Amino acid sequence: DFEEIPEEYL
Amino acid sequence: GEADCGLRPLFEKKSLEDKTERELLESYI
Amino acid sequence: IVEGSDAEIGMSPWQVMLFRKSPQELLCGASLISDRWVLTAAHCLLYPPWDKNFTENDLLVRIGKHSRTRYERNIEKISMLEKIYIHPRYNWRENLDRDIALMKLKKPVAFSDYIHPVCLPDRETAASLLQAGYKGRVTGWGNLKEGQPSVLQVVNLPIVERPVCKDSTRIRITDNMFCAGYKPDEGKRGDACEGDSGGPFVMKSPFNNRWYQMGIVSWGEGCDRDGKYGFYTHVFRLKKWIQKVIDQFGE
Ligand SMILES: Clc1ccc(-n2cnnn2)cc1
Ligand code: NA
Repeated sequence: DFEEIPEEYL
Repeated sequence: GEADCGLRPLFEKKSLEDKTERELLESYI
Repeated sequence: IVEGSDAEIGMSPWQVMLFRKSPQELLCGASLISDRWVLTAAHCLLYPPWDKNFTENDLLVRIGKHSRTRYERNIEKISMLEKIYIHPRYNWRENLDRDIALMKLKKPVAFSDYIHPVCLPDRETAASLLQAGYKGRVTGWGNLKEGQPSVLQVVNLPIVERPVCKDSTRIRITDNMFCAGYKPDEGKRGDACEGDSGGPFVMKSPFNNRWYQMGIVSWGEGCDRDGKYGFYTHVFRLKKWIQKVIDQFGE
């Protein structure tokens, strides 16, 4: 359901 | 406790109230 | 939150979201108590019966949020955990007694209109405000029903007399837990629900007009059931442990 948080956080 | 804790910038800092915090106050009897 | 309303913007600026990295999902709520310390429920991190045992790298925290699922660009901040500290006598085997944990963020989160810590109580604040009938406020993005909300939900619920709490359940209640909720006769309703665990139960001091966090959403038997109440970690009883952890491992 969740929009993708920027990859810099992953 | 942190000097400025628990005072919200869009409410306490500006002296505005939210829609139901009086329900809490009205209960502190 | 069952039977709540939509939060207003910046109404709950300490509200944090415990967010799993992979898969991407809400786990629990949490609360910002300093620029680098988030408070949550120990069972959001460690609950062996359900094979739950997270480390710092499984998780992210999301501060500044209103919308549940959307990425709030220029508004929210997302943080990496640097350390988890579970209360050493958190009882996951029995009744979630001492259901409290801290998380040290890797770098201090910057405050704004949408991001601001809540106060922790002192002995006097607790004496004065933790009384049956006095209402606190519960916030979260958990289920609306025992379906899911677009934005953060709020509900104000009265602290319930201790005898009435114990008699609503077969679980052994401890001094580190209070319950809150309307009775079947009181007409109004509301409760936390799944995903709301960890989040703040707070009260606005009438004495200094500061929001203090009195409880942590800890458990209940269903959501918004008549004759049942949600149980909260008594935050002031476990605060010497909070200060201890912050005084040692903090910067
Ligand atoms: Cl305080 C409280 C905590 C968790 C629940 N939930 C039980 N099942 N899902 N959420 C209800 C009340
Ligand atoms: Na109930």
